[PDB]
Amino acid sequence: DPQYRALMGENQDLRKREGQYQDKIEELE
Amino acid sequence: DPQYRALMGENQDLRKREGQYQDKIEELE
Amino acid sequence: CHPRLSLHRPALEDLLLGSEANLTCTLTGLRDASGVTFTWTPSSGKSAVQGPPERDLCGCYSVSSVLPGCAEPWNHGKTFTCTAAYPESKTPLTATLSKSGNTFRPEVHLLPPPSEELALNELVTLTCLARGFSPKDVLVRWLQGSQELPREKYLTWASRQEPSQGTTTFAVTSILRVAAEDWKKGDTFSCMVGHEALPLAFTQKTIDRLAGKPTHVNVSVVMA
Amino acid sequence: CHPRLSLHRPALEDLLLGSEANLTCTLTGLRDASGVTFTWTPSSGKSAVQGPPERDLCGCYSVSSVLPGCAEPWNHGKTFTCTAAYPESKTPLTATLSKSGNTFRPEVHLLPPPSEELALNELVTLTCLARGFSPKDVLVRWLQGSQELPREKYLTWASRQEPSQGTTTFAVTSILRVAAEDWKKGDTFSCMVGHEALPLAFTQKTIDRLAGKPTHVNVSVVMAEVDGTCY
Amino acid sequence: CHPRLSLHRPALEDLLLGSEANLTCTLTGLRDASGVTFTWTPSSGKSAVQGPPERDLCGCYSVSSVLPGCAEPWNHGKTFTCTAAYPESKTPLTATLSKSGNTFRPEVHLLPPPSEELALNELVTLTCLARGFSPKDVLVRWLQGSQELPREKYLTWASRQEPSQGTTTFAVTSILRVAAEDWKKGDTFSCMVGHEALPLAFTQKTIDRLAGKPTHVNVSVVM
Amino acid sequence: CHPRLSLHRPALEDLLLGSEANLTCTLTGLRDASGVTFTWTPSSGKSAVQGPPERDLCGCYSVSSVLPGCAEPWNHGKTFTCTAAYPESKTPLTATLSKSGNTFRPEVHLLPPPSEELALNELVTLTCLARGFSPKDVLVRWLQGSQELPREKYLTWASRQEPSQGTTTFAVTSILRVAAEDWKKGDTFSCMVGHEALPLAFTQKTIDRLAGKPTHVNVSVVMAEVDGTCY
Amino acid sequence: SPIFGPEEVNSVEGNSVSITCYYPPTSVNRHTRKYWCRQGARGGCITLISSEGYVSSKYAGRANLTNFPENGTFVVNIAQLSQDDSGRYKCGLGINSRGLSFDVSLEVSQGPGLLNDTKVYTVDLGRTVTINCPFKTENAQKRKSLYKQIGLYPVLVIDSSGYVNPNYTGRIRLDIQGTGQLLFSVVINQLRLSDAGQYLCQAGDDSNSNKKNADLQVLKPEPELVYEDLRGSVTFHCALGPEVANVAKFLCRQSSGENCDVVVNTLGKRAPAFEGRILLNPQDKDGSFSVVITGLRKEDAGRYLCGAHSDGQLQEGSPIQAWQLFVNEESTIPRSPTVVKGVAGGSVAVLCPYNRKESKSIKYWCLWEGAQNGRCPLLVDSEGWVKAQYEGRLSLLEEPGNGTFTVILNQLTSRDAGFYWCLTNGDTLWRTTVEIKIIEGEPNLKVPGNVTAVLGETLKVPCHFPCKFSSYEKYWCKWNNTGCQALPSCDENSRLVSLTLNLVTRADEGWYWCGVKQGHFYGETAAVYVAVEE
Amino acid sequence: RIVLVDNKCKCARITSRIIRSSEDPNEDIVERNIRIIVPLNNRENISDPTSPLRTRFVYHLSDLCKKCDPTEVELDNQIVTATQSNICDEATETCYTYDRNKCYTAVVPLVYGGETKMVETALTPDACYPD
Ligand SMILES: *[C@@H]1O[C@H](CO)[C@@H](O[C@@H]2O[C@H](CO)[C@@H](O)[C@H](O)[C@H]2NC(C)=O)[C@H](O)[C@H]1NC(C)=O
Ligand SMILES: *[C@@H]1O[C@H](CO)[C@@H](O[C@@H]2O[C@H](CO)[C@@H](O)[C@H](O)[C@H]2NC(C)=O)[C@H](O)[C@H]1NC(C)=O
Ligand SMILES: *[C@@H]1O[C@H](CO)[C@@H](O[C@@H]2O[C@H](CO)[C@@H](O)[C@H](O)[C@H]2NC(C)=O)[C@H](O)[C@H]1NC(C)=O
Ligand SMILES: *[C@@H]1O[C@H](CO)[C@@H](O[C@@H]2O[C@H](CO)[C@@H](O)[C@H](O)[C@H]2NC(C)=O)[C@H](O)[C@H]1NC(C)=O
Ligand SMILES: *[C@@H]1O[C@H](CO)[C@@H](O)[C@H](O)[C@H]1NC(C)=O
Ligand SMILES: *[C@@H]1O[C@H](CO)[C@@H](O)[C@H](O)[C@H]1NC(C)=O
Ligand SMILES: *[C@@H]1O[C@H](CO)[C@@H](O)[C@H](O)[C@H]1NC(C)=O
Ligand SMILES: *[C@@H]1O[C@H](CO)[C@@H](O)[C@H](O)[C@H]1NC(C)=O
Ligand SMILES: *[C@@H]1O[C@H](CO)[C@@H](O)[C@H](O)[C@H]1NC(C)=O
Ligand SMILES: *[C@@H]1O[C@H](CO)[C@@H](O)[C@H](O)[C@H]1NC(C)=O
Ligand SMILES: *[C@@H]1O[C@H](CO)[C@@H](O)[C@H](O)[C@H]1NC(C)=O
Repeated sequence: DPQYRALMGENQDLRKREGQYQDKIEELE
Repeated sequence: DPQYRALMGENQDLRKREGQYQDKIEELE
Repeated sequence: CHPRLSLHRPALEDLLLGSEANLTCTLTGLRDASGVTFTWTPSSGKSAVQGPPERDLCGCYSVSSVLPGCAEPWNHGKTFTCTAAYPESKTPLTATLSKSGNTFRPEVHLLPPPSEELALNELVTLTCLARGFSPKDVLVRWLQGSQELPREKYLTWASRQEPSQGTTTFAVTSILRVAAEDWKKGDTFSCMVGHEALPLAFTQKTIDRLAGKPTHVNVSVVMA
Repeated sequence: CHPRLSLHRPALEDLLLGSEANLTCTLTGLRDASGVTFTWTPSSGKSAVQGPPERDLCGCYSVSSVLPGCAEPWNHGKTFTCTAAYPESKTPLTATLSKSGNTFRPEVHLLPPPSEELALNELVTLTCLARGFSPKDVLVRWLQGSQELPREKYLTWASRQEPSQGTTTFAVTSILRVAAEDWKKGDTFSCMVGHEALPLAFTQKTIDRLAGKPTHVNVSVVMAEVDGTCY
Repeated sequence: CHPRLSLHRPALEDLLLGSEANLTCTLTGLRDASGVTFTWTPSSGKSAVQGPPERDLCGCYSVSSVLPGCAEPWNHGKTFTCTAAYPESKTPLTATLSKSGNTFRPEVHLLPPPSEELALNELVTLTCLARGFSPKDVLVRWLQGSQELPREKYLTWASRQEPSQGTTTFAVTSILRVAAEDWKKGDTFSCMVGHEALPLAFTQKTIDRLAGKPTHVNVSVVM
Repeated sequence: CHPRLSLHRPALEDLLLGSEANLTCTLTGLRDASGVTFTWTPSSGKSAVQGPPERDLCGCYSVSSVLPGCAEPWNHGKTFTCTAAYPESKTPLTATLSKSGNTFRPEVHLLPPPSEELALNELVTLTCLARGFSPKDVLVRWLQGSQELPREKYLTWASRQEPSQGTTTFAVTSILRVAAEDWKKGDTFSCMVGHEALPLAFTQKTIDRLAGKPTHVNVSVVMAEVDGTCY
Repeated sequence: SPIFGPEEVNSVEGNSVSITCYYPPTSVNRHTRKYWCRQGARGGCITLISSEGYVSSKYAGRANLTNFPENGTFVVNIAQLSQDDSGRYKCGLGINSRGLSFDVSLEVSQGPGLLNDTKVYTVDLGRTVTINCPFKTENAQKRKSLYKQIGLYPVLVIDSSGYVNPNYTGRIRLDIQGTGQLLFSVVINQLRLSDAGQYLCQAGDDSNSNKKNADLQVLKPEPELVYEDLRGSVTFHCALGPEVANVAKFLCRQSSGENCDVVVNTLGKRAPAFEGRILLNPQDKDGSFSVVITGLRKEDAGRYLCGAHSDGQLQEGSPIQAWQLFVNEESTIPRSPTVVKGVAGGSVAVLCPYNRKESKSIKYWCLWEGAQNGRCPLLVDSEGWVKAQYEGRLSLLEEPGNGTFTVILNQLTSRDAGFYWCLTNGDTLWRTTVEIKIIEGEPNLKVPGNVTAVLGETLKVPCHFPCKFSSYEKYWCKWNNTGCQALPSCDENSRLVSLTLNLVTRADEGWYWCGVKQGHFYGETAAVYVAVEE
Repeated sequence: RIVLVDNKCKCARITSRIIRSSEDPNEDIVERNIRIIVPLNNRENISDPTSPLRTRFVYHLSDLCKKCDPTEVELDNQIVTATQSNICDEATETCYTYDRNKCYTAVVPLVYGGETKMVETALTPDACYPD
């Protein structure tokens, strides 16, 4: 229920998505 | 609490970063 | 020694995580005439408070005046002018201070530990770099997971000026050393930067193990 | 004001990349004039030079002296003392110094650019972090390929003391910003750290696009013959 | 020169590969006229005409006799003694001819190239060793697959007497250098030894790459 | 029969395993008697002994003479010019011998016993092959453990020049027979080859059952991503 | 693998511990990183302290690490131990993941306290102990008994009437001294490992029962660590007390069978493996002797025990002292010929190495003599003394001079075969042993027999050499106690390097040497005695 | 186990063992063990800018086992010095790993004021100090 846990979860999801996009950009080159 | 605001700012920055990643993948094709 | 009046802007730490704001106008190089009248043209809100002279330059009695409560006018864009007089001459001294524009946000990078550090089973180093911010004031702090850390655990350098050609910008760095067991377990770490130009005045970056590109090898043994 | 005497160690750059080991004795708190006399414990080729006075803070004079040609004793472990006597004095001032002990060799780490900087493809930052050495003095330089870049190209910070997990130590960081095309073409950049504790007074760490992480390497091992009368 | 008489034996190559194997009974050194009379005990009915009578090295004359009409069919062990007469004093001279037994079969070993030669990919040496035969008369030939190799493509040493405990035995060696690419390809190389004591008169040995199967190399990687 | 003169270089056994570089000069074709004379140009060891006039095949005469000397001048590259004065003619004929040039070093190989000879458990054959040397002189010796076997225990052939692969080269072989219970035990056998063209004049190769063909090999590959230093 | 240390460490709570670990003194080893870490079930050693300035949180204030590059050692000091400090630790160098380390085991046991009802007695193995058990004055003439609490039920070991348990017969006594003494004592000699345990005294079977429980523990000797190099030497100092100053001493090596294989005794014994490379010195007044072993091999590593017993072997009831030995095998000692063969009548030159850092020492040559406990008398020294029976055929030269000196011995005979030792005065003392043999043959250099001289007449002496001594330097020298020196006397082709004496006086008489040398290195020599008559 | 060879130029260790049986030849076995350590962070030539990574490791058993040093042999009555290999080309081998006991240095040009100097850098700092 606390805000900080939900914010941490959203941050982790965005970090994983950023890593996936990072992989995808490099694989194109 | 400054820490919560900092976490929100980091979330916004990561969202912008992944948006720019999407824009970068679009042009390369 | 030699008369001189200087104005100091409010400190960033109080402006960001504090409530009260200091506004300092100081005179140095008198060694006498303690009855110096520090008069501020924007005499609004609170009242000016004087302070006892202090030994400065080993030959002067530096006297400073503070105008607290001016955080809101300072942020709004009100220019502060400090006026004082000395008995040496009949010409009063006036100084001005105001906020500057063209503010750029910083770019923060958190770097994982070098691969040659994990082989010693000792602490590991994490570096946080803030770069490119125009105003020369910034504050950097750290978190392990959710619990903050005391200031006696990490080192930070002063915000120097970087060698560019386009515009003037500054950089700062800090390092935090953490237990190898904490790093390998899966605990995350973060570095937070606070600066004027940010809309929320606070951002941070987070690092944890097994994050990023995969690093597995593919070996082919032929044996002829 | 209050007279004082001090000694300034030779600059690190001069010692490492020079031949004049000048040690300077500085005197402050001059009253009205400069009729001081300086001397040192050794005198074999001690071409002491005083020079003209200067201007001090708040208004004051301060005349210092220098002593060159002392590199050999400095490295061998000698101790240098400068004693001065000014006319308005009753007891000469003294100062002493010697090479620092308990020195720790620095640990140098060259961190590849952050992964987010290599996608905007404008400029990339290489970070050189030297960590864990006892004396404060240190130097940082850079090389692209084999030719050093001009010192007006990067930003180096002052040496500072870090938190204690044992004995006392220091740290320094430097950064270089380089074109992304150069990085992605296959150029190699080296960071050179110069410190008295290191064996040959200098060390270097190199990095390129592939070093620092496997990230899907392809390794081939042949092992041609394995039953072949190994003698 | 000093007059003398000698008796030879058919060439091993002629014996095992030729149908014109003819013995020889020669008179080395002649200082008289055509007073040569040679007789051979066998009377099968062939021709025993005299060979080419000519001179020899350093002012010597010699007359030779052969049996061109016979292919030397003396497997049963005909003594084939030679009797010669000359116009000299009344002391006719003969020759010692017999078929000595004690026939031991050769043992042939074909050895692969040293591994050092295989690490440079230039040329590889194959060695043939024939050992343990009493009749010191053997011939070595080389084959690549089925095609034979000319005698100018390999080296062969003379047949020597190897040390032994009581029984006498002879040994001989040979080597052949072949292109490393062909050896790695997998072409088979054979050494053939021809000798009298053999039943078929020829023993063949073969070698090629991957001749050693039972080797059990094992591979495993860590981290 | 006919006059002829020849100079023979010293044997390799005396030259290498020693320093006696005796020289021999021989003439064939003596007419009626031994009224002949010899002359070398380095007349240092004037005591050149002349042997009896040995006969030849079926009425021929030959005369050989010996000039002693150490191997130092010969290795230095001197020249010798034996000349005969047989009475059958009034014109002497000369012969010249000097150290051979354009040399090469042998490539020694020591081969393990063949498989078919090991199942019978009677005796094993070790083969030594020296190859690719231009001069025709070479020495082959065998050793068991660290002791030299007597010369009557192994068989050595002679040097036959091999088919022309461009230039002129030679080859030699030898074999040794060893008790099978000794090879299986784990003793070591060495073949030593001596040539004039080798840097140290000798080269040995040692083999035993451990340095032979193994019946099982384990290969383990370790990947060290931290650093390469081979502790 | 080259690292060493104490295999097991024992301590109780509250005390400090010190652990010394050894490495080869190579410069990389001196200047690299030394660490002390603790392993676990995860397989990774977690560094607890290092030499570069790191001190773990758990070890802050207590532990510290000191490196002694000259020694080749580094010491870890720990303080305020506890039951949690028990486990498996490692020394090491460089990186943790590599194998350059050594395993140690630490065990911490609970300390005593509040147990005043029971006493404690600690004695060394095979040493006498005494136990005083008071009895109440109410019991004047009552049986005094000692009971050993063994197994479920206690038994009797000694009474006051002369009944002694078989396990204690012949070495346990009971005393009740006079002079109005109302306390009795029990004295046990030649303590054994099984004699330790819980004892209880009793004064009669009356209701008084003035008992007093006591505890006894016999201590084992902690091994002393020794770290030596290959083909070097080791010295054992056996320093047992004067109480056994007149008993046969022995040195043995414990093996897998829990049974000493005697290495040396004092009754005239010796193993066949240590022929020519072992020495047992006489003992001093205190009762200590030394044992020297040279030419250390790969198999000289293990536990050694020196003791004093009547039969000269390891039996219970004899005090013992323990050493542990490590042979480095990463040695910097130069390799030299262990076997040197000379031909009867020829000569021999021996190169003896020493430490380059002690070039101003004194050098000695000795001949090992068996047929005793072991000995090594002197033959020649580097100062001008030579034996009376070796005059004219032995010399020492410091000619190479880069950590090596030559010894020349000619006129060989079949009696000269044996073992010879090279010694020096330095602190780092390698002892090098060379075995000289004799075979049949002829000398290379040829000189005439004994030469006579007529007073006031010129004399000439030849010295023929073979064809292989033409690229050398030929010399004639005059032998003297301080060494011979080349003369300015001639040469020729491969023969006849000659000595000339214009005028002969009585001083010219003596021994001369004709020899060859390659500038710095010496070779064969031949000795001729030049006399003078009238 | 008898260590046939150890090699720091390429970090390869080869050992051999023999395990016989009471009965028959076939039961007897000879085993050879090969241990290879493959670095992944040093260059083709050991100098700073070279071939961003080395990814081709080639091991020849004949090259690993070579012994390029002389020896003393007593043949009949004298001692002779003999070589021990045919592959002893005369220091150019392409080593794959740094020897722990040897130190490797580079030379770099640095500008000091209005001049230029050639400074010496230590790639392996522990391997050799000025002693
Ligand atoms: C080389 O020639 C010399 C000269 O004749 C030989 O030396 C002679 O050897 C014989 C046999 O050993 C001795 O009886 C003579 O006394 C020697 N004479 C001299 C002057 O030394 C020598 O043996 C020959 N070398 C070889 C290898 O045959
Ligand atoms: C080698 O280690 C020994 C043992 O620690 C050192 O000898 C002791 O050193 C301490 C401190 O220097 C002294 O207090 C002791 O008196 C020394 N002797 C003993 C018996 O402990 C020795 O100094 C070390 N090597 C060197 C070169 O210092
Ligand atoms: C040559 O004369 C010397 C001088 O007497 C002899 O050397 C001594 O011989 C005696 C008899 O054995 C020994 O007791 C002495 O120790 C020897 N040395 C000295 C200095 O007297 C020598 O034996 C004689 N013969 C030879 C071949 O040298
Ligand atoms: C590996 O790199 C080193 C770098 O020093 C090369 O050695 C230098 O090569 C240059 C170019 O010929 C010479 O000018 C230097 O004098 C050499 N330095 C030294 C210390 O010898 C080395 O040749 C390279 N190796 C290979 C196989 O390319
Ligand atoms: C100003 O600074 C002082 C200390 O420097 C601090 O105590 C005070 O809270 C600050 N603010 C005001 C309004 O004085
Ligand atoms: C040291 O002093 C000498 C003497 O004036 C001067 O020439 C030299 O430049 C000085 N070097 C320094 C300050 O590094
Ligand atoms: C490289 O490694 C991959 C394994 O992921 C393999 O499929 C490929 O064949 C290898 N070679 C090349 C040229 O990619
Ligand atoms: C290390 O600790 C021991 C005791 O713990 C102390 O005696 C010694 O002086 C200490 N050494 C250093 C260098 O701190
Ligand atoms: C005596 O020693 C033997 C040795 O095995 C043991 O079994 C027995 O229990 C001992 N008895 C006593 C009374 O100690
Ligand atoms: C040999 O001696 C010379 C001179 O005494 C010296 O320069 C050299 O370093 C020495 N060699 C060795 C290996 O110590
Ligand atoms: C030679 O020896 C004699 C005594 O034998 C001695 O008096 C003399 O000093 C010595 N001289 C030398 C140079 O050794």
